[PDB]
Amino acid sequence: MQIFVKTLTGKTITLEVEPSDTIENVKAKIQDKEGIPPDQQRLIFAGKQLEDGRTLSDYNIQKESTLHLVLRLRGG
Amino acid sequence: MQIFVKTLTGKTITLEVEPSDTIENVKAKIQDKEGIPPDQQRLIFAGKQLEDGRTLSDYNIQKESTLHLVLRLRGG
Repeated sequence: MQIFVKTLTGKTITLEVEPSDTIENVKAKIQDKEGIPPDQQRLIFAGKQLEDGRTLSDYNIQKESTLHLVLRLRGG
Repeated sequence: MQIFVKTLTGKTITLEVEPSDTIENVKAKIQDKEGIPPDQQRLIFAGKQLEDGRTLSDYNIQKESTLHLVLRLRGG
């Protein structure tokens, strides 16, 4: 299925995912598509910071849901 | 698995480790990779000075955890 990911510049990308994808899977797909290291990605859905071991379905992410991607440097 | 090690200059390295590695193993790997004598290394995780005979798992060090490396000369 397709989901959308929205950045702070307004840009929106489409990703191919399954409900069983974990957040780490999604970050890996953003790496593949956009070249962003997973450690520089912060994903948000429904006002929650998304955790690497939980699935899209755990957060109620569905076909055509929109996540937010914020880039950060590693805190250290 | 991979862990990160952060220095006081801000530099971060990646190391290949196992949960069963001891701290002495980790210092040996920093020697191999970066040429720092073990006696010049101080490792910190979770606000604890790490001791050469304990394992990564003993300190709750996990995949993608970040340790801190401080260089010191030998006290004597």
